[PDB]
Amino acid sequence: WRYGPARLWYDMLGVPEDDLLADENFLMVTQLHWEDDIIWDGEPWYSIFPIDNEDLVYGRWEDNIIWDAQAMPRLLEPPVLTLDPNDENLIL
Amino acid sequence: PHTYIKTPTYREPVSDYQVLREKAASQRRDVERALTRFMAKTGETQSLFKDDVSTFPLIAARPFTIPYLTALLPSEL
Amino acid sequence: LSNTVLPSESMKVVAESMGIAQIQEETCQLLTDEVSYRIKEIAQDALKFMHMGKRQKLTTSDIDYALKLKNVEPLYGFHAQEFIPFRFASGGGRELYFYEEKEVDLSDIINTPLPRVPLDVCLKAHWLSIEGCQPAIPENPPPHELSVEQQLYYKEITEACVGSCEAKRAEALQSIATDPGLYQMLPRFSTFISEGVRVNVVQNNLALLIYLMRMVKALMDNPTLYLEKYVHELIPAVMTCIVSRQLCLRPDVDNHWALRDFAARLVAQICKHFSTTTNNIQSRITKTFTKSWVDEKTPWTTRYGSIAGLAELGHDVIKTLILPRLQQEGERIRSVLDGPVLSNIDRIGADHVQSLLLKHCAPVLAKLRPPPDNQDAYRAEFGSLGPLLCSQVVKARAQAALQ
Amino acid sequence: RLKPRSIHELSVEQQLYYKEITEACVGSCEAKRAEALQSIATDPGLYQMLPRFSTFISEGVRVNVVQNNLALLIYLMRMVKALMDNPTLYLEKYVHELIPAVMTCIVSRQLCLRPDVDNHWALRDFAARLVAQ
Repeated sequence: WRYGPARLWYDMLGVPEDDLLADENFLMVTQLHWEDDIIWDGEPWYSIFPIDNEDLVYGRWEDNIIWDAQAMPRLLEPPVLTLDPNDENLIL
Repeated sequence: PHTYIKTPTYREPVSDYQVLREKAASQRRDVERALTRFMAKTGETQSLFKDDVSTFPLIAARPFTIPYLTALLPSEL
Repeated sequence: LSNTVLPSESMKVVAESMGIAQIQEETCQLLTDEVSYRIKEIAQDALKFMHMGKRQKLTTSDIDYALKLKNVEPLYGFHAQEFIPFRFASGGGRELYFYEEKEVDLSDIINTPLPRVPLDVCLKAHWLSIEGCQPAIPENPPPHELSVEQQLYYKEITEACVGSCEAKRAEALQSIATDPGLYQMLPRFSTFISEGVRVNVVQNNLALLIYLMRMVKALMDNPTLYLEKYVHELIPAVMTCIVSRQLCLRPDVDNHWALRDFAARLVAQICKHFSTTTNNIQSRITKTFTKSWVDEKTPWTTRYGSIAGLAELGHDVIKTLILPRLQQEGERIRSVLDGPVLSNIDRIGADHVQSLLLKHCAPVLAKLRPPPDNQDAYRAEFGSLGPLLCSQVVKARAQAALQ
Repeated sequence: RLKPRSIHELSVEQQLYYKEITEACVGSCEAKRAEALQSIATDPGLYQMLPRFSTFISEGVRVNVVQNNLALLIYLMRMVKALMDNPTLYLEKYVHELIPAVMTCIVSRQLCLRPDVDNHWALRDFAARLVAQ
């Protein structure tokens, strides 16, 4: 949407539309210090929703990032916002 | 049941008119308070009390060159 | 593309107005390539009165001037003000179109209101251009949906973070970080940020990327809004600010390096607050950083970003990811201490990578080695990482003395 | 823009099973505990419910050492031991939550006086040191 969110970028664009590699190293236990984690009575709320967001869990976010600016699989596109309802407790 | 049972149920929606009125009211009040404090902090400001910018900041009154255009004209139509 | 003619079935219909019962298909082909040949010779000779008499409209007096030119008798009754009406007749199997002409009483043409009398041709002079541009005389040409409150708040907050002044930006970021009701405007901010980081590929603006990363850092500090449902959009934007190769317009002088360690600290925070075993955020971020670092052909900027993110994740990550490839420092010092090719940009990025590597590997060397460290530098790669480790042990001793 | 709500991957039989097993594993009745512990020890389909069990253990010990409730802890350590000897499930994705829970059990002070349950406390420590080894 030309008048939708990220409109300032669209206005600037002028678009007419509208073995270390092994997962064991990356395992949380290897990267997490248990003693630091313990509160030890020193002063949660993660994934409270029964269904975790599908887009984060199944989304290939790594593919979207481009390592090299010079070579891109997809050229600059309008990328119109989906405007699809998400989250819970929304008024409508 | 765990051996071979599956319950594809939905998610209980909120039909409470009281809490929906409360949510929409408080979100509208909070966004208009945030907007007016942001606009009073990044511009000329007035104050009912002496040197009072943190609590109750007023956007300063600016004169218009043609005031009937901003008064009489409807903005949502 | 092809020679277009009137249809042959339009000549069977015409031949039955005449009274000819059966007309064979070779006669109908003989009729329609002649009448569509004479149409194209009056279509193109009417166009010679439309062009020589400068009109660009092709009025019906152009065709009547061309039928007069081909000696054929004129077509009477086509100068009156009419249009193109047609009336469909369905029928019991015979489909056609006709005119449906109408009548009018004769005394209602004798008593019609007369139009106004025409004017005679006169001349008018006016200046079109006076030694330059045209004058401004009148003979010339003239030259689910956000409510309005939060629509205005979205507009002011997004346009305050584009770079007109710094003070309005700081108040906008202190608004984003410290307001209670900014939900229902979180998807708009996520879309704005992700598309704005994408728009860096058309314009390699370092400054607007620093502003968008400070927008993300302000969005994270808000206690009221939960970014769990929208983190899948903000993760690849910060990742794009980390591991892309051209972050600058002038690569040599722009400090893309800081948008690197700032976004690396940002992604360490975004996978400290949000990584759950159902998410696998941190393992999937470490895997992208790792296969971007271990793989050769990667530029020194993206290797700098990979090392920066991996070293901001923590101590055990640099134990089990960075420390196996410390021999890669030799491959780096291949292109630093040695090489006639000196005036390229592959030296500033290489010794930036070197400085970050030995700064982050000095406490890791201070954790897993002896307290003496006599020739650890000699045992280390290039003998420099070891000097940095000795400096780190000295710094740790100073910190202990301060405690 | 209106679209249908998401459906939980865990089933309502599975969610009811999780609720019954967790309310049996807090040890109100001993035969209920022992079956629930054997059910944890040999359910083949207890993967894809294991994040919610690990989170229930971890979160429990940390708000259960705020007041040193020994049974709550002895039951959770038996739940950890019943989680470990199950051969089907893959545990070392969740051991980063499991290990600091057993660590505090062994290395923590007892809010409750010990001349009374320290024998019990000692037994709990031994259990914690068994699972830790």
